[PDB]
Amino acid sequence: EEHLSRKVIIYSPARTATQSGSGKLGKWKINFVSTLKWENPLMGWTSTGDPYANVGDSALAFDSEEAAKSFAERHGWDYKVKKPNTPLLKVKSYSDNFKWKGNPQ
Amino acid sequence: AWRGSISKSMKELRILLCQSSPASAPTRTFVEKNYKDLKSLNPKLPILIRECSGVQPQMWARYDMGVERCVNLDGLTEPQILKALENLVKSGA
Amino acid sequence: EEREDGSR
Amino acid sequence: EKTHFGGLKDEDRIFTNLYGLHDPFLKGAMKRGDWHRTKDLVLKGTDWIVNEMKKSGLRGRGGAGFPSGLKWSFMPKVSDGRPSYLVVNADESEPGTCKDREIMRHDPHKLLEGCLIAGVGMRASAAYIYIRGEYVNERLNLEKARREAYAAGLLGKNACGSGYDFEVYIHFGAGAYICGEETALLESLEGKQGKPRLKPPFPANAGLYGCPTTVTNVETVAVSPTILRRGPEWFSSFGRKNNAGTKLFCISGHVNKPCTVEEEMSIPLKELIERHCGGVRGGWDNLLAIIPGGSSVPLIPKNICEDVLMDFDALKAVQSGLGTAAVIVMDKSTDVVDAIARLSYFYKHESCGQCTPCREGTGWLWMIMERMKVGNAKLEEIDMLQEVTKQIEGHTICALGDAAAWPVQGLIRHFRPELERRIRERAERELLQA
Amino acid sequence: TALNYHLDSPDNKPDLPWEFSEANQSKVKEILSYYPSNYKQSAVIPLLDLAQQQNGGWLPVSAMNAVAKVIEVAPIRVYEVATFYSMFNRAKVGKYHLLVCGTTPCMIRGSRDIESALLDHLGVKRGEVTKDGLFSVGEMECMGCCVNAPMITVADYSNGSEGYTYNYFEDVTPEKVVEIVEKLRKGEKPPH
Amino acid sequence: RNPVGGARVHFSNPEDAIEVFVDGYAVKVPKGFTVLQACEVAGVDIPRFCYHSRLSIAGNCRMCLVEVEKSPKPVASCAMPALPGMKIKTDTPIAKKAREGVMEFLLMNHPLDCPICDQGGECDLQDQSMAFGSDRGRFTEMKRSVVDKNLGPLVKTVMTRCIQCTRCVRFASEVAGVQDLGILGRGSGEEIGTYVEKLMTSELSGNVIDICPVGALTSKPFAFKARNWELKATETIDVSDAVGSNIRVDSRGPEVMRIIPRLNEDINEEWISDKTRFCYDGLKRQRLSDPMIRDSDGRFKAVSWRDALAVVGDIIHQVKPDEIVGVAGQLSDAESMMVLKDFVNRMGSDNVWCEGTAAGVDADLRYSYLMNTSISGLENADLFLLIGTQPRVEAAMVNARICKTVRASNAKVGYVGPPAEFNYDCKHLGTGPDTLKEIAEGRHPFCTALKNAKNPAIIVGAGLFNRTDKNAILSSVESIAQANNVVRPDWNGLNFLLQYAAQAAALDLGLIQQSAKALESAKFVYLMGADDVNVDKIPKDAFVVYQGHHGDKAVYRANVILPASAFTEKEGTYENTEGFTQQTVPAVPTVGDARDDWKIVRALSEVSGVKLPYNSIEGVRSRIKSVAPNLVHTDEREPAAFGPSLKPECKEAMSTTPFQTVVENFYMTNSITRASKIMAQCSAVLL
Amino acid sequence: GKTDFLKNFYTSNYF
Amino acid sequence: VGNHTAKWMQDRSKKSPMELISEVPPIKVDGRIVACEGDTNPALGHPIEFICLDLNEPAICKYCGLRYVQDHH
Ligand SMILES: Cc1cc2nc3c(=O)[nH]c(=O)nc-3n(C[C@H](O)[C@H](O)[C@H](O)COP(=O)(O)O)c2cc1C
Ligand code: SF4
Ligand code: SF4
Ligand code: SF4
Ligand code: FES
Ligand code: FES
Ligand SMILES: [Zn+2]
Repeated sequence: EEHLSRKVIIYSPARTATQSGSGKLGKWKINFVSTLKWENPLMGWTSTGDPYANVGDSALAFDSEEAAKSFAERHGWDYKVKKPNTPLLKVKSYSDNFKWKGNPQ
Repeated sequence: AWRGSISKSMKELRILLCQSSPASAPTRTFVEKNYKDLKSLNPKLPILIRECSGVQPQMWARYDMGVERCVNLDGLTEPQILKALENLVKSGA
Repeated sequence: EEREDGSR
Repeated sequence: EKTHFGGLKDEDRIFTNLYGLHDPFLKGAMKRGDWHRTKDLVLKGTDWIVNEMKKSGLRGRGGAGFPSGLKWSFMPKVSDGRPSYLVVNADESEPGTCKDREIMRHDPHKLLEGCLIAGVGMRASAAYIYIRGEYVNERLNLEKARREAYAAGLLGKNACGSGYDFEVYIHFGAGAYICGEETALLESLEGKQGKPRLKPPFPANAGLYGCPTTVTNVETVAVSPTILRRGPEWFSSFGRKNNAGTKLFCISGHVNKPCTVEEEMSIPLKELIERHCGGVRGGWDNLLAIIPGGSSVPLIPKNICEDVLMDFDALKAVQSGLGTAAVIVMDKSTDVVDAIARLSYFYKHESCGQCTPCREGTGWLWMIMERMKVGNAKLEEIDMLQEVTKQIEGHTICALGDAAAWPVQGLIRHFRPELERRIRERAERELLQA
Repeated sequence: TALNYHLDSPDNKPDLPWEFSEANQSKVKEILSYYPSNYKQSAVIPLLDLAQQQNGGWLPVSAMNAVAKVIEVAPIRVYEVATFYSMFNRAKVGKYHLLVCGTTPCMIRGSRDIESALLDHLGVKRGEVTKDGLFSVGEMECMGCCVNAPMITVADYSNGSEGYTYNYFEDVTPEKVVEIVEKLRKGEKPPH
Repeated sequence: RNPVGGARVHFSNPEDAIEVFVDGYAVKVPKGFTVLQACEVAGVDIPRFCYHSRLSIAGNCRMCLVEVEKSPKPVASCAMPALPGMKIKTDTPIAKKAREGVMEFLLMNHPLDCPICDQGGECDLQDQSMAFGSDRGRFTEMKRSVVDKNLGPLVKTVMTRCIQCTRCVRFASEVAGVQDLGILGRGSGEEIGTYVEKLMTSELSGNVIDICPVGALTSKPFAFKARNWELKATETIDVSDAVGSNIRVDSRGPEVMRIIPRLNEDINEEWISDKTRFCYDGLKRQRLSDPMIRDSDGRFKAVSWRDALAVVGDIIHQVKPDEIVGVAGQLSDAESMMVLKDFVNRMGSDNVWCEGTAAGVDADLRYSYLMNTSISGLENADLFLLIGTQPRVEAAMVNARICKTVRASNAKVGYVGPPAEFNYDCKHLGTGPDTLKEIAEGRHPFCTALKNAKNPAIIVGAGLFNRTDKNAILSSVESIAQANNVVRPDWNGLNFLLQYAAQAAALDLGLIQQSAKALESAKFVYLMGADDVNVDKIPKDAFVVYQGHHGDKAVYRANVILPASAFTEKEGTYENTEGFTQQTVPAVPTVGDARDDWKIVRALSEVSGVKLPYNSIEGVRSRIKSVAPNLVHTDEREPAAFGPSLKPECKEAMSTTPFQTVVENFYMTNSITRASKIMAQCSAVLL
Repeated sequence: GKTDFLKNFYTSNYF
Repeated sequence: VGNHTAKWMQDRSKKSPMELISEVPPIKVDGRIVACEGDTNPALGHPIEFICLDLNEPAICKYCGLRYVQDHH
């Protein structure tokens, strides 16, 4: 009821920049934009009161855009889709390292 | 002589149009044919030409106190886009 | 964090 | 003859000043026959030169033994705007080899005329001679010879009056064994670190300055004018089929009289040692192992040396190679394990460090060999050493990794009981002492 | 004690001016003339050798920067070249650099019998110059087959680039190397 | 099969395609593709350390070896070109054994310091050791060791971990354009370093942390602070400049831990600037957290929102309508700017503009303040003419694209403006408008070079927009463009480089300063994050209201402080230099009693008696649809509809004042950067 | 006499 | 005494670990490299760390903070 009207984002997390491997892509997630946390004034621990604090990154997952969109629309959430950025494969040659500079100008 | 008095009547004029759609073709022709003279006659009037991939041809005028009026340009010929401009300049301004 | 002497 | 090979006569020797008894400069060079009617050879054209080189059956004298005529024919027939370059490899840093040094010392005009001939045969406009940085006196002598050739009109514009323009420049290294590798040599000539390139591209398509380039040994270049003048059939009359021509041999180590000699290809190793070197010191029965050519080929045991011939194919058939034809002879008094460890240290020191298997495995092999020198190892570590050599071999950018793996493999293949005995004796000393 | 990095010092720091002498300018131009004008980097090795000859047998960082300026490259490439090749000395050596303690082909015939006597006569450890700045002992790197000798190498930097020589000596004995050092001190070029 | 990472493959012509087999499978690749690339098209992930798609092929790590039929040796897939009919095997015993041996060699001298290495948990070496070589170590000798090197306050160095992949050196030479890193020595003793003592001064230096596969090069300010598995990843955009670089914000609780680049082929190509990467420290420093009104003694006192809004609303009705001035900050999003414009226009004032040089330009035609070539389109240019702009310090990623184009396609660069340090060869053509007159009149080698250029590109900096002779400069530039056919239906080579993240949206929304001296005659000044405006021009008796998250000088002058959200704490719309519209994503909660900027403006408007016809950000965007509809059509590329011809002719004379420098300090450009330790240290040592 | 937006704004930044 | 230690240590009677480790004199080594395990029994210490001593400044073990210097040069 109260938590069924929240706005979410459907997206595919991109590849990290610290690793060259590509094995965590193709997954689709529903971001619940849970950004209400504070510090407990006893130990400094991070407290929250939002039930969807980590379910969107720990449990809820979708193999495709269509599945996530269908789930969001069945639950009634307002969703916006962010298309993922993909690399463009370009012709690369090891011979290019030794290209002739041409006649001196 | 109304074309030389647009600045006195409105603070800002906006023309929204599609870059490629046929429905926006009369508006694009109107811009290409009239913007030079309109801006030369009104050097201090902001005439914002804003193009968008899927917007209906529209035209907005902003007066004092932020009051605005809009005219839908769909199904209109280049001279009737000029009448609408004259009406916006002369009435409600 | 890094300590003043650089220790982890 | 076709049956037995050896006993090359003086009238068939190409390097007639190899012993430095005559003037190596221009006057003596022409008196010995160099620069003789080079105009006619140049005017014969590139195609004729390439065909004669192919017919002579000359193979690369830098160690790999690739057929020279085909390699020259790899050069483009029509220029695409880029010039063509010839690079002469005079960077012999391999231990135990001095043949190219002798050629530069005593027959430099042979090298220069061969440079011109190969440049015409490669449709190249300029030649760069890359000399070892330590051959300072040799380099100065070659530069004096080059000035003599330029003054006499034999090099430069309108070379030998043939209408062909050919420049010859002398370049030198700064003490790196890896710079002898052709792509590493090209990189060093470009002003970078001597790190070999991956193939493709091949130098005939993109070599020096990214232009078509052929890198060939000093010995290969210097014999081309003599082959052209005397005819390919005369050159092919020596040696077995596919191993034609004469070869510059140098024999060092435990022989009675070490020397550098020009001999017929496919000559028996034992005949070569007992004919020109006075035999193995202490008799042939005192022989233990022989490294046929240079330190970059595996050793062969005494039983193999009895009948093996000195050519590419015969030494290839016994898991060895002709290499630089630098014969190192070891008798029974040598600690062969210590020599192999020394070679491992050499390869660890000379690795350029570009690629992981060479860069790390060379040091690992050196450490294992140092431990095995004194038996401070386990019996199972010989197998681990073999697998490390196999992990290096074939996985590197250039052939230096293979040259590092080969001597250890040969030692394991031919003297494993010696290593096992050292390990057992070390263990026996360990048990009783403590 | 060769290191892959530089630590500033009073005789070795970037702010010290260093340029090719006027007499070396002819040689630099001739060296550059061997290569296309857009391939000046090709001259790094001969120019580094000439700078080492001019600077008494070693290369301060200022000389490397000067060479980088002549060939129009970033100094890091010249540092790479200078550190990759063993013939370049990046620390001071004496006017006469004595190179001993060869490698595999010569220690079979007992090569490690010359070095210790050389230090004992010179009264220095390997790699350090003598007090008068005349002699320093370094690592010899070998050619040939070591057949008829344990050998040593003498690099003569005492007279700049116009007096530079790089010679090998054969049959050197502990008595003979001291004799060579004595003729080098007296100025006579030892026979070889 | 889907390509690895969903990589797109573009074919110039289907005739220029070859056929190769990857583990029996048939795949089609363009001519010139490498074996590794063909494997990626097939969906097979080949392990690699030294290869990087944005850097020249090295082929030294030997980890990408595969088996190719009829090949005698294992083949380095990263360097070997693909051939028709080639049969590639990646999982044969030969390939697996080669990978195991190479991995064993890599770990031989590698230090045993995973628990203290920041790469732990996101390490390619760890993953490939777990996967490919699950071989029990058998190396028992002594490992080599390396001393650490000093590279500055940004890059922390532990060189024992380095695997000599040379990615950092090639990045320095090829992408950063600053040749400081090299590989010194030979053999196993070779060491990456600068030889001489020197710090990495390139503005793109921080990317070597990303590209280094091991923990040899790590972020010094981030050192030891967190593990990658405890960090929450938010995909958003940067607001340090007008480039809109895609970034990933890593947070733990209500704190941003680090910022790393996000792939976007059209903008930044997985690279970011050092300002973008290390400005996150200021987000938790000197934050305005509560509303404040200066007390009787002239000191700020904390109040509730209702009291401050009541004060501002009461005092805004006591001034003349022409005496109200509103200025939007460089970090403002489109929604807040639209709400501010509506609020100020509804009080009867037209003095709304965005801070910066482009405050009062002609915004009628969108071509006149955008990079019409597009950032990706720059790579097709054969000549660059830069007029009064320093892209290296104004738009770091645009300058990186220009440098990449110059390195690859040998494009020429002509520069007119004050002397500056470029990371690429470029002719200085002059320093001021006299050069522009000379270029227009011809008779110069660069004039015929520009005429002999197939796809020339002129880039005009927004810093020239505040000059008195702005119309003359623009007319001369457009005449130069027309004379050389710079603008064609197949090529738009005319470009204007903005400097502020908010500038493009502000110009689209019509936030244009009409009165050039309206600030000097104002009695009510609303500074919505405008910390870079000169506040001594404000009359001493004017009522100044400052709204923002930081502030140094405007905060001192302000009578009322309204705390506002930061870009990492809200969803806002930003348009970059090329007209590309993007949106931020909230990553962390706001601090204290802060509110979103548009919320504050709407609340004040309600308190002041003006009823705006929207109560949510969706209503604000629907309102924006009536002004700049391209601002709500996010993540879309659209070509220009109108060009220079519509501009009225100008006859203003040309002044002799030379072009000035816009960005004096790259690290000190906004209030967020001015509140960071790391940016201050960079200014201290790296400048 | 105020709309719900003003009450929510006085409450917090999360509506 | 520094900011790092003040985050957790609220007792000033004893020296902090940072001061305590700094008082241990550098260990002199014959050679350019030394391996540190942090304990006489390696299994009870920290993962073995090989430390280069080429620099004049004492080299610090990144695990236990022990410092080493070249004895002669
Ligand atoms: C480590 C290494 C060192 C080499 N050194 C030499 C050398 O000193 N001289 C030489 O001619 N070839 C040398 N080579 C072989 C060259 O790469 C190349 O095969 C040769 O220049 C071809 O000349 P050729 O065809 O006349 O034999 C070396 C190769 C390797 C891998
Ligand atoms: S095999 Fe050795 S010498 Fe050859 S490129 Fe690799 S590291 Fe360098
Ligand atoms: S880089 Fe760091 S995490 Fe990766 S293997 Fe080395 S020590 Fe472990
Ligand atoms: S520091 Fe990192 S990126 Fe640079 S060579 Fe070493 S491992 Fe590669
Ligand atoms: S001692 Fe033999 S080469 Fe030096
Ligand atoms: S990725 Fe191909 S050799 Fe390194
Ligand atoms: Zn320790």
